[PDB]
Amino acid sequence: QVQLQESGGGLVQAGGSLRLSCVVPGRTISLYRMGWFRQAPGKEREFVAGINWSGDMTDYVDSVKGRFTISRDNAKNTVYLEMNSLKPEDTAIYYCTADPKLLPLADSSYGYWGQGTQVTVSS
Amino acid sequence: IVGGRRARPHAWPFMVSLQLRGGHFCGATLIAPNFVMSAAHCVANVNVRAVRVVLGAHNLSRREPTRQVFAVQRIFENGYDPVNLLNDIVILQLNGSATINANVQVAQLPAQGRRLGNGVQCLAMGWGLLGRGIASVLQELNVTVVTSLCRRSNVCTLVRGRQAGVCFGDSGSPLVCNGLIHGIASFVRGGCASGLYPDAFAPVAQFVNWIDSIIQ
Ligand SMILES: *[C@@H]1O[C@H](CO[C@@H]2O[C@@H](C)[C@@H](O)[C@@H](O)[C@@H]2O)[C@@H](O[C@@H]2O[C@H](CO)[C@@H](O)[C@H](O)[C@H]2NC(C)=O)[C@H](O)[C@H]1NC(C)=O
Ligand SMILES: *[C@@H]1O[C@H](CO[C@@H]2O[C@@H](C)[C@@H](O)[C@@H](O)[C@@H]2O)[C@@H](O[C@@H]2O[C@H](CO)[C@@H](O)[C@H](O)[C@H]2NC(C)=O)[C@H](O)[C@H]1NC(C)=O
Repeated sequence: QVQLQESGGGLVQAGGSLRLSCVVPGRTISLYRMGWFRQAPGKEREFVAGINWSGDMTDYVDSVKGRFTISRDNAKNTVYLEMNSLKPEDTAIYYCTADPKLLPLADSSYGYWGQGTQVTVSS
Repeated sequence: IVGGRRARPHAWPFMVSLQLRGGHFCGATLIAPNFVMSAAHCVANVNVRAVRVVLGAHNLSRREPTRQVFAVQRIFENGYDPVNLLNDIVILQLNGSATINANVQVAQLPAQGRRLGNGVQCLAMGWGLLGRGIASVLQELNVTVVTSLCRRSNVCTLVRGRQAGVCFGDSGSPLVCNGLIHGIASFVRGGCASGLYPDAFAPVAQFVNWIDSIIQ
């Protein structure tokens, strides 16, 4: 029932831009935290960005600050990740995440995870 | 708690604050001197070893000598299913036993299988969001039971005629109905205080024999 269906992956050239999306199909449960984690093969899951239910607070990893922006739309229970100035080190499977706990957005304690989408930054 | 009121100091001595990095994130209920119950989602993917169980608190912004702090020794769940939002209940064993006094008391639970009907008047409570930020002082709120827009696997509530309800950080907190703990706050639909969907609680009465098997 509680699901996270992402969209917006694919290829891009270094310095390029890509927009990712994540919907929580149905008004089944209001999740406090929503965000994005990423995993390169054989490496550990990495918090990328996160946001409050209200949108008043966001957080990013220092390696994506200024280049990436996270936005939310409670009316379309979606989250978006605007990715700009893309580097080959940004190549990973991007996972949309959601969670109910009132904890820091960067705290890696998310219970809900999407299937992930492949983002491949060329060279 | 959205649209609630400040509780009287230590009116609900069984009310517990679960904290991480010194900050309140979930509520809980003292159900024996060495056991608390909360919502399973409060410890899902958390490092339980860092969770501080705070008893006897009122104002989380002040230094309070009434507080008793424990750590979590063991976790006991019964079929928590996050995908389908079922059995959102956990019993946390403490690393010691509370000193029972005016400000720290054990809650009373209902009989196994006791279902509440529409219209039963309850009191919800917690240190969650006000709508405004986290509450400093413990908040309480009058709520009413409803079985429409609710599953057999939950106890649901609504505030009649106003935009009020439980919110983020109230999860794990008790719902008191006729003096007994009938609910553990689980989830909200359409955001906090929607006026569309009732707030959902784990149905404590469905777990009493199992709780009793653990806490004795
Ligand atoms: C039971 O646990 C409490 C709490 O321990 C703290 O919180 C845990 C989550 C973890 O982070 C621990 O490392 C913490 O110490 C113990 O309380 C501590 O007791 C010592 C000695 O009295 C004191 O120096 C600490 O500051 C206390 N911490 C707090 C927050 O009160 C307590 O000793 C434990 N009891 C038993 C029976 O072992
Ligand atoms: C709002 O709620 C309070 C408290 O609710 C009661 O106490 C809870 C702990 C729980 O057991 C609930 O199910 C109860 O309904 C009401 O206060 C009670 O009111 C009656 C009559 O007014 C009084 O005899 C009781 O002693 C009060 N109980 C306590 C503990 O204060 C209050 O009346 C409710 N207000 C409205 C307008 O519904």
